[PDB]
Amino acid sequence: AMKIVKRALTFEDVLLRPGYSEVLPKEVKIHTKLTKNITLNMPLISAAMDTVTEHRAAIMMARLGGLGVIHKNMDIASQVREVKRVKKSEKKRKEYPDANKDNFGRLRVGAAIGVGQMDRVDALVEAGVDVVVLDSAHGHSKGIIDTVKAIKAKYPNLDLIAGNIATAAAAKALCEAGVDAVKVGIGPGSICTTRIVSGVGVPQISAIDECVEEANKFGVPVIADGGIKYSGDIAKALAVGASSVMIGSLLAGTDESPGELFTYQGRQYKSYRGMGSLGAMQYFQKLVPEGIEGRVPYVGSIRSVVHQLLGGLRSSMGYVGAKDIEDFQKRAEFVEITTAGLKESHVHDVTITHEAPNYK
Amino acid sequence: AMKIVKRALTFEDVLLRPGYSEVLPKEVKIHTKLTKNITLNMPLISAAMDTVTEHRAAIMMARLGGLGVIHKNMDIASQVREVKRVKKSEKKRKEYPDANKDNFGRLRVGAAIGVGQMDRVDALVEAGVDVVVLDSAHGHSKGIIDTVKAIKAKYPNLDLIAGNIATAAAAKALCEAGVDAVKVGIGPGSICTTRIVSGVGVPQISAIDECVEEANKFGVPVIADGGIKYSGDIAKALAVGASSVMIGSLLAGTDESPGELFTYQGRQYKSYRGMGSLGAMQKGSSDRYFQQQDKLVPEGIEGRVPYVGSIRSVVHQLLGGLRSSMGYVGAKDIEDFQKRAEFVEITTAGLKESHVHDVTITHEAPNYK
Amino acid sequence: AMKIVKRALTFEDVLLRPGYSEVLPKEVKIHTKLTKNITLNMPLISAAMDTVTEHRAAIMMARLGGLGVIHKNMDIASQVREVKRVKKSEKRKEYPDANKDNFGRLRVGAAIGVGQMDRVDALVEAGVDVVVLDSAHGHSKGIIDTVKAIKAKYPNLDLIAGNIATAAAAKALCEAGVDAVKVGIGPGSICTTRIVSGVGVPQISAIDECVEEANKFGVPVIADGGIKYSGDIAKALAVGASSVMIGSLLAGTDESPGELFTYQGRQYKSYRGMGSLGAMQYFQKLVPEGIEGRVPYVGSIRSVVHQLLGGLRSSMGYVGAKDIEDFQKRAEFVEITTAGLKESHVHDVTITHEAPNYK
Amino acid sequence: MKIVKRALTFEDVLLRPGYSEVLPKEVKIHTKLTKNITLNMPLISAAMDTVTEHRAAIMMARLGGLGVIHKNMDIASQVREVKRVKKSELKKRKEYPDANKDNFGRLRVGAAIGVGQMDRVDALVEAGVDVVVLDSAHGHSKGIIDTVKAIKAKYPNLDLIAGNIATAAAAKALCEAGVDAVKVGIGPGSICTTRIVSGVGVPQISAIDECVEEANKFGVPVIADGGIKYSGDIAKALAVGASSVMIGSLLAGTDESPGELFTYQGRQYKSYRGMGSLGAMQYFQKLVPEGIEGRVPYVGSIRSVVHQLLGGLRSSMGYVGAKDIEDFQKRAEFVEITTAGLKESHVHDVTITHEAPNYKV
Ligand SMILES: N/C=N\c1c(C(=O)O)ncn1[C@@H]1O[C@H](COP(=O)(O)O)[C@@H](O)[C@H]1O
Ligand SMILES: N/C=N\c1c(C(=O)O)ncn1[C@@H]1O[C@H](COP(=O)(O)O)[C@@H](O)[C@H]1O
Ligand SMILES: N/C=N\c1c(C(=O)O)ncn1[C@@H]1O[C@H](COP(=O)(O)O)[C@@H](O)[C@H]1O
Ligand SMILES: N/C=N\c1c(C(=O)O)ncn1[C@@H]1O[C@H](COP(=O)(O)O)[C@@H](O)[C@H]1O
Ligand SMILES: [Cl-]
Ligand SMILES: [Cl-]
Ligand SMILES: [Cl-]
Ligand SMILES: [Cl-]
Ligand SMILES: [Cl-]
Ligand SMILES: [Cl-]
Ligand SMILES: [Cl-]
Ligand SMILES: [Cl-]
Ligand SMILES: [Cl-]
Ligand SMILES: [Cl-]
Ligand SMILES: [K+]
Ligand SMILES: [K+]
Ligand SMILES: [K+]
Ligand SMILES: [K+]
Ligand SMILES: [K+]
Repeated sequence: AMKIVKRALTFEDVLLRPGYSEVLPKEVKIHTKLTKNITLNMPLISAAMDTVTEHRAAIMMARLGGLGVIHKNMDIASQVREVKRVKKSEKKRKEYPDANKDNFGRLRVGAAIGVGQMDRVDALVEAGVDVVVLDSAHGHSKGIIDTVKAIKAKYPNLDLIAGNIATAAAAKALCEAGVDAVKVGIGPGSICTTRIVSGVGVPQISAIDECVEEANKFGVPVIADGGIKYSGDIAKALAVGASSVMIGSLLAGTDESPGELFTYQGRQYKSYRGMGSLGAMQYFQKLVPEGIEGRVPYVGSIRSVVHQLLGGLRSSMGYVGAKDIEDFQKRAEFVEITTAGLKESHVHDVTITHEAPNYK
Repeated sequence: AMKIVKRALTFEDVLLRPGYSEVLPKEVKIHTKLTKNITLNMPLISAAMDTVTEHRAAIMMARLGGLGVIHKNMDIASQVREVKRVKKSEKKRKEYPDANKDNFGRLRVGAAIGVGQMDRVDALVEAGVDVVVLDSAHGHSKGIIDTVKAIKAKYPNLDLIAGNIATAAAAKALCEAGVDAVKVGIGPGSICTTRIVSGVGVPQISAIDECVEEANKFGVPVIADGGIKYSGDIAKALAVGASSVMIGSLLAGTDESPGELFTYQGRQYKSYRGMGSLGAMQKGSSDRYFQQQDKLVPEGIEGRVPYVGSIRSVVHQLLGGLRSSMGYVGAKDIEDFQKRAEFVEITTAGLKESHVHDVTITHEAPNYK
Repeated sequence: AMKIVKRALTFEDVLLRPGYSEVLPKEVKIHTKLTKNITLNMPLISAAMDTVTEHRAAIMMARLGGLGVIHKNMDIASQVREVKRVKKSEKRKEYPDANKDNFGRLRVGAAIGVGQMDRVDALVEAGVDVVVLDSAHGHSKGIIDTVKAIKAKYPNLDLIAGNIATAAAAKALCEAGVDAVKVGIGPGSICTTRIVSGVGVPQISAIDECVEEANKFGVPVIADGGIKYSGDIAKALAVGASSVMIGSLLAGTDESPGELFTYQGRQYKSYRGMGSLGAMQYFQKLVPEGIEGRVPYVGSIRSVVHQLLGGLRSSMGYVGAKDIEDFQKRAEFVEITTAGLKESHVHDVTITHEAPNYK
Repeated sequence: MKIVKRALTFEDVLLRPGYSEVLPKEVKIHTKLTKNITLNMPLISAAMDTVTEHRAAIMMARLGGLGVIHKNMDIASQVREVKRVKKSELKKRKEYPDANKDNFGRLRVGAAIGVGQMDRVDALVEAGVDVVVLDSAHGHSKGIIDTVKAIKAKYPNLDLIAGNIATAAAAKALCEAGVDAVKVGIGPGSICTTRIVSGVGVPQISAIDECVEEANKFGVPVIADGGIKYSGDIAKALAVGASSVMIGSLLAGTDESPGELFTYQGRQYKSYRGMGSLGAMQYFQKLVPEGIEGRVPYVGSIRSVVHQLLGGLRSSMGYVGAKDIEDFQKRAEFVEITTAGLKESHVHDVTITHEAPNYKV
């Protein structure tokens, strides 16, 4: 007989219950840990995708207190220049008071690498990257683990994120190899077809839950990567135990993402594509892709998007009565809902006529 | 691991079973308690929203036996005038025989307040408001509870509704603070985005059930607020234990609601918007507490509903559906309805079967869309 | 806490499992009981609706082995005339499964409401075979008192009573002496009872519960409403119903009352709830429990019935059942998911030809 | 009422990732068609008159799988199709290195028959057919069982597939009659209306699981037939224990399928219809059909489609850590998901602007 080990839930399946609150949303603290050694002033990371994060997006994310991860779909020299552009970026101290800086006052930045890319690691380390994001479609693999061990052997103090994973066994294996954070998410991304092409993945809320429980044993933070559609999803991912959230599609239509605006029938758009899409590909992986190429609406500045996102997170913590993220995770109580309950939660039986800044 | 405490249901998840019946829908009694000390002659309240209830909707809701709550997105002077217009409203006794009146034969009216607005309470009391509705996005908060206590210490005989809540613990805290009713609903409203932007909420049927079980220990009525789409939802909310129902979207397209009619492509509409939408908050009379750098993060949207005619015509269909439900259950009145009610949980397929299906509608029914 | 007594299923929630079969669809037998005393040669009844059944539809339903129930949305004189037109209709080699009474006349049913004893008298005098006591809520004092007064006056008049959806209701009607119960609160295509009133029971679970109770009295169950496809007929009978009442699938036929009309190059006929405004203009300005609509024109009743009964025969062959009783003894269901339902329908292909039994 | 189980199909479940030391390009995808016939990849083109005649069967065999010639033709014509495949086979050796060949280096081919068609069996055997596919709407029937026994009595070494079935009891009865594989699927096909017209069927993932557990007792492979819409479905069907997968709709719009292209509103299509549709019909079964007639987009060559399907299977096995199909089945662990989780799995909150070769909405 077939082994079903779990009925797995994702964001749309659950809601947080309200709790007794003595805190206002404006007063809660949203600092969190990116890795064992790197703190964020707010829990958002822009994805390592060639339509989301290069130096300009990374700079704004760091200025607002989070982080950008420079994607690796470029040569080593180019990715070094991108990292250097962020590090050398820093009126602003009054303007961006929550900026996420290293010990020398420089904006923090991350950069993506792949299996076996030690040459790329050497050059990113030399450029002053704060953290390396070892990215694979399948982080629970010999290639990833061997790469973790080689990097730690050469750079014992380099903070290392590794992913992506979706199981406790994967979290345990990466933590035992010495990673400083695990990135959780197999298939949930907006542009991702891994689950359809390969049949493989875990609904994101259950994946986070399972991996947090294992990673917590090692004191290792979890990055919840992909499938975030609304500010409420950020709140749910953090409440179940993730320490930070990686976001692609919500940031790809911003001014600061790479690529130019274009108009299609009166409305403005920006391209957004999977890094496993055919166009992006022009270790683990004619090509058989695991992502699509598409477009998202133009939404203005990263700052305006992040403001709405973090405001939804602050409202959530106020509803739960939480003074900060760890208290949020201690207090969090979830309810499983039905499709009808989801219909009820969205706007219904009313035709929207003005665009809400945080709801589409 | 993550703590899931229950699987929660809302209206479309459940149906009432029919029972043995000796009563006709036209004979059942639909009087109910608004608060510990205020009865209604029918169980409907119009929402405290600036596209639903000012004096004219409140007058009609009370004349038909229910209640309107004047919204608070206006200065104190204006809200006082709205309350006084309702109080001074009163052939009509033959015309509206179920009118909901105070001890002096005046139509009853409620008015919304926010946290820490004691000046507004003072002036509404002087204007003769029958009940104050202390509304917050999060009623289970120190600010709300401190306001309950300060109002009761100053006005021990003022009936007080406090909300919104969705848990038994919240109902217990408000009841222990001395409220006269609790209002239940976090997120279910037609225009509401709380559950999506914040991730927080409880499906409305389970929230009523859980809050009724707690509030009943204190003899405190529950107002089921938000998410009502059809008259059958009113029946389910009352059957599961709510004493009354607050309705926004279904009343927003009426003659009596504020705002003007407008035509959009051969059809008539009226605007309907959340009180936590941008457009509602941009007005400078919206003092906010829990919801309040620069730019606001809304919890609702701005939209339109079709024009539906008079409040009376809408209420007639709504109460007709409730009477039909009680007839199916065999219930002579609301309390009997709640004692007899038995539910079944249904699937999506069962929901599809319940609506109209496999037929193209060509005439518009007054109670189904 | 709220009393949820069960999680109730309807047709689309379940499938029949195939079983070992030594019978071909063309040789299974589909005779069944309408009442304790009236047999059918096939298990279909046309609904008592003023867009479905008057004499012409009832004649064709009886000729094909089933039954029509003349609706009651007419004065007593006209319903009498409609019953007589069926009774005096009579072809024998053309309709060899015709459902006839002891004198070789086509069987017919007629609907009545609470308290309509004058109507019952006249229908009895016209030779009606079975009276269908119809109410939105059959589990009521008014219905039960009408059952007892009819049986007191006409002890041998076969009587159907409904509609019900619970075992308690089935028990009460059987204890009053009905000859069949009609099950269905809300499932009808044109019905809004469940939306307007919040009341109803998903139809597969309602049949199952009522059949288990009615069987104790030897009383057949009529499964009324919600039938979309021939497979729904198979499920309803397999779960234990003795017969099936159908509205929307027969409203588009030549024989149903009403003119064909054309709307944008296609042909339609009206189909409306009997609790809709249009139809209404005991238990029930009016607050309706149904809508007024249209269904596509589908040709003759005979062509529709042929496809419906072919699906039933196919089902019984899949299960290995020689006849209806055997079908009900062999029947095993699986509950399926939404994905399983999607997989069951036609998927990932654009249909280019209209199938006679699927849309 | 007797509800035996809550039955799931493909979209209800996902495979969990596992620890992996193998790359998708290195896994092995050979499998058993029958007790006696091997495949070099697990795909079979369906026995449908819009999917498989000689040209599609040649390509399926050249790529390592199999084609089953449909039986909607007289015996002479089906013999012609079978020997056209058998006679199809130096630069081809380098071109098709995974070709599925018999003991004499000829491409393998299957052919479909119905109940009581012993004349047709005689002529297919004489034409050198490798395997006969006894196909019925209801394989768990006296007619099918008696036909199995009569074919084995006359041709003891003729490999015989029989179907379709969806229960463990049906798998047991066929295996006890001596079949060499069972074909599983009652109702899941893209064009099929069996479940709607008859009310009968089992969601395909549970049907495979149930039938594999029984057939494994007899060492008999299971062919998962119908309902495949994406390469991940192939992976799930195999991981739950099927030995091979039969595909119709995904191959009907190819160059090699019968029927020519036709343009409809600036796009190219091919016809695809159930073999129980009215058009295809014009033992078990005016006619009452169990299928529809429709069209599918034109997708180019079979080879291109198969390449994407097999790449999805390889990616799946790499995610699970499986070196081959048997190991894939030993390692496989599923989660049940919700419709929300299904929505999350597909592309969401992005409008697709370029068509992926292996994904369509
Ligand atoms: N392999 C599945 N997905 C891909 C693909 C692809 O397959 O082509 N390229 C990126 N990803 C993931 O998607 C996330 C963003 O997700 P989003 O915030 O837009 O929902 C990213 O952070 C990645 O973890
Ligand atoms: N925060 C969620 N909802 C809001 C919003 C908003 O979001 O901005 N403004 C009002 N509400 C609630 O909605 C009910 C009406 O609901 P309805 O009858 O239309 O279903 C009202 O009675 C309020 O309780
Ligand atoms: N009260 C709910 N429904 C009504 C209505 C109405 O609502 O106005 N008038 C008839 N009915 C029922 O519907 C069946 C047909 O169902 P169908 O075969 O079309 O699915 C009939 O046999 C009736 O039992
Ligand atoms: N009886 C249900 N279906 C039929 C029909 C029909 O009834 O008309 N003719 C073929 N089938 C099945 O469909 C599969 C293809 O399925 P697909 O790959 O397109 O999803 C075929 O391999 C058959 O097993
Ligand atoms: Cl730090
Ligand atoms: Cl700058
Ligand atoms: Cl490199
Ligand atoms: Cl800005
Ligand atoms: Cl104020
Ligand atoms: Cl008889
Ligand atoms: Cl669902
Ligand atoms: Cl071999
Ligand atoms: Cl032949
Ligand atoms: Cl090619
Ligand atoms: K809502
Ligand atoms: K209905
Ligand atoms: K006619
Ligand atoms: K199908
Ligand atoms: K996805």
